[PDB]
Amino acid sequence: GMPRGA
Amino acid sequence: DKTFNEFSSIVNIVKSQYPDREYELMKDYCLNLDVKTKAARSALEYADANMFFEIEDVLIDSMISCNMKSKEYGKVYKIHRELSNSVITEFEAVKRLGKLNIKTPEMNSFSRLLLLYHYLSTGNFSPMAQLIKQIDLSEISENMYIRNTYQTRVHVLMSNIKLNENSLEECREYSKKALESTNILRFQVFSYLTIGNSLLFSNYELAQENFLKGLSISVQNENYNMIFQQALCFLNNVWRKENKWINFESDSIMDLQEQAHCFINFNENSKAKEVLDKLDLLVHNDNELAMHYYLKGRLEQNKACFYSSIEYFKKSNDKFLIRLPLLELQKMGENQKLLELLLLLEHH
Ligand SMILES: [Br-]
Ligand SMILES: [Br-]
Ligand SMILES: [Br-]
Repeated sequence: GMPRGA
Repeated sequence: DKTFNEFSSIVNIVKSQYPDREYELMKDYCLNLDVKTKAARSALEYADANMFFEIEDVLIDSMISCNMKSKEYGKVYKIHRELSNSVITEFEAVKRLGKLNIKTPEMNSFSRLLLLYHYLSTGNFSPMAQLIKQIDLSEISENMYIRNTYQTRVHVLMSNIKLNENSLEECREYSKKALESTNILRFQVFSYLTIGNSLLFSNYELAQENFLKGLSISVQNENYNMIFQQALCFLNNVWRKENKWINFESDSIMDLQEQAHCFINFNENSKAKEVLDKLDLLVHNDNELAMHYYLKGRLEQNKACFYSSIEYFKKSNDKFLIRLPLLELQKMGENQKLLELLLLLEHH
């Protein structure tokens, strides 16, 4: 999938 | 033998004069601070924002052990650490935060931030927009290092919320604000990641350029390096290009999915079904499951799988990645008014 982060 | 009245003074000097030994020097400096002080409370935020879990966990335990302010900071940073490690559920976190009767503006801000991180990481985006609006950093009056690091955190989180809302120009503007507001690698990493992600469906070269910028600042950090490899892997699958970024030695859902996506892209459906046959056996959060159904829909050319895909994108409130099964349903000649209606309606 698509990596996400903050 | 004394502290600066704002933590940024010693941070900026260390980054200016000794940048390659920032961790070594700051780890020594922080771990010798008196936990009762504003410097130690500042160092706790510095360590968390940098994901220096070793430093932060020792500051947390000490602060809780033995003043009023420092204890509160320790206790809700510990809730953030426990929730981010699944030691406690969201319900336990919220129950605990409530029982703390939090008084500082700082920890009332961070109590909301820690839930936002948990929603992002578990693919449950619907609560985020309303919760982040409750934060009012202008109330933080005494500790400017924390007001300013929280300001960066909020920009990066806002960028992710705008991405999840498919408001892509605003997404990029918030990560650009984050980059201008910060000297912390962790926030630069997620800023470049989110900018690159926002370009995934429209601008291959600029998406790639942002992920590669992320790679360049992440060299010495295997987790951040992995993230941009994964971002590049997804980019190249979206565009159905040769994919030099696939991790064939991984059994994470993230990496397995991209194996399958690439197999489907290049007409190796038997190999893709193998992968998807491995994936059905794993616990997916809603947003991961949406992607799973999209991949099965492409493998099976079955509209029901694309409908299940948008169901879970709607559930996770992801208005960005839902473009994938929507594009597939269009190619299969689905009624345009049908697709408009599904876009209009909401999961409740
Ligand atoms: Br004490
Ligand atoms: Br492949
Ligand atoms: Br299906």
